[PDB]
Amino acid sequence: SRQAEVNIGMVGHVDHGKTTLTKALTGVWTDSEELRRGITIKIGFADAEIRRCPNCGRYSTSPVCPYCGHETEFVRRVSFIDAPGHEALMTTMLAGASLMDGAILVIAANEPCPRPQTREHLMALQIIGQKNIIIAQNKIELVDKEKALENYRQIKEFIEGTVAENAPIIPISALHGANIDVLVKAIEDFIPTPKRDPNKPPKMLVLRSFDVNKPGKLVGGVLDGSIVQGKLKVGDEIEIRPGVPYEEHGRIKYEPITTEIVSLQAGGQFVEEAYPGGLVGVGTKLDPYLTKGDLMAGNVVGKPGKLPPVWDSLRLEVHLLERVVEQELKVEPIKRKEVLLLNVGTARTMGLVTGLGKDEIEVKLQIPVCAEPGDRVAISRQIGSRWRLIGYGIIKE
Ligand SMILES: Nc1nc2c(ncn2[C@@H]2O[C@H](COP(=O)(O)OP(=O)(O)NP(=O)(O)O)[C@@H](O)[C@H]2O)c(=O)[nH]1
Ligand SMILES: [Mg+2]
Ligand SMILES: [Zn+2]
Repeated sequence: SRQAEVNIGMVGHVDHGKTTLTKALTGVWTDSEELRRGITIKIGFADAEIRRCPNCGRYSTSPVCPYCGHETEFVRRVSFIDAPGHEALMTTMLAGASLMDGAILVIAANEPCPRPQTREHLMALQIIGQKNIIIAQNKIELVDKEKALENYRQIKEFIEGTVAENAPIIPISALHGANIDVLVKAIEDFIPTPKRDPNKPPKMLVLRSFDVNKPGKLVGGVLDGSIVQGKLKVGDEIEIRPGVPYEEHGRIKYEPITTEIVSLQAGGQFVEEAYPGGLVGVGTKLDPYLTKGDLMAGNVVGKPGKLPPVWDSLRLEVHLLERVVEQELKVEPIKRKEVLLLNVGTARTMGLVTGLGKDEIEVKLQIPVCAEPGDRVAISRQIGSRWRLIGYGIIKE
């Protein structure tokens, strides 16, 4: 029960310090681990153990207090989430809000607030309703007291009326590890572990799938992912949707598959039960041939008879983005016949617009997806030679 309890998204404009701050909190100064990153949504996890020193009472993420040297006491393990680049981060938030429990918005003190990407990240948090926010006013050592206060006022102006209006603004130097203890304390006070109902039907979004048996006992396929509801236990019988692809009359169909959990890895150790928070590795009895090479990435795991429906096509209530991040801002209306890229949970599929409606579109999916009515779907359009997020859609019945 010491695995990560909450996922904290790291957001903020490019180079404002997200990665440096993550490293300051996790204690990583070497190293790669990029091999476990998602491939649909490029999400990565970095765990840290929050501890409190009995002597000076200050918080840190190390077994030994950085301030007095005394041994600290375990408080809680958390996981910090990231994605490579602005677009990947925006897509992650819009498609996988269920994967975040809070966020640290990193704002550089030596640049006017808010920068373009800073505005869009807050916009995404606003859209998904994520209010457990902490603001890290980074690179504070690079500015004088006057400019630091001015930057502070700009941040206050910026967050007023938003989901971050009640967020603490913590001046720090992620690079030099200055005032980090105050930030760690803020994580405890502003991003508390939610009161989750461990008895709701389990649901895990698969991020990756492998065959962990050496090149060449032969162990079953492994599924790595995020539990977003309920819990998983060794011995549990589980169903995976959409499932295994097969051909019928020259077309591709998917068959949900059932298996059993043999092992569970979470927080760097094998456990008998896993929960929301951090990455969870699920050992199954599945033939490794079915999980090898991420064949099940994007699938959903649950208990038999308690999984969301599978869709071959989606009816979406569409909400186009009011973006500010090279011209090409004005988002052109979605047209019938257009092929868009959709991200829902950890699933990714191209979609053909087959019909238009009032603030709604009908899309035929290249690959079926497992999702619930009401779930949010990130919508991207290929502009030139790359995919750009243009909005999001809500699955309708
Ligand atoms: N002087 C100073 N430089 C800092 C501080 N924090 C980060 N930097 C520097 O700012 C640069 C970018 O930091 P980085 O953590 O990579 O930023 P990021 O937000 O993760 N970048 P990206 O959005 O591209 O992933 C690096 O050169 C880093 O060392 C700080 O407190 N002081
Ligand atoms: Mg970074
Ligand atoms: Zn101490």
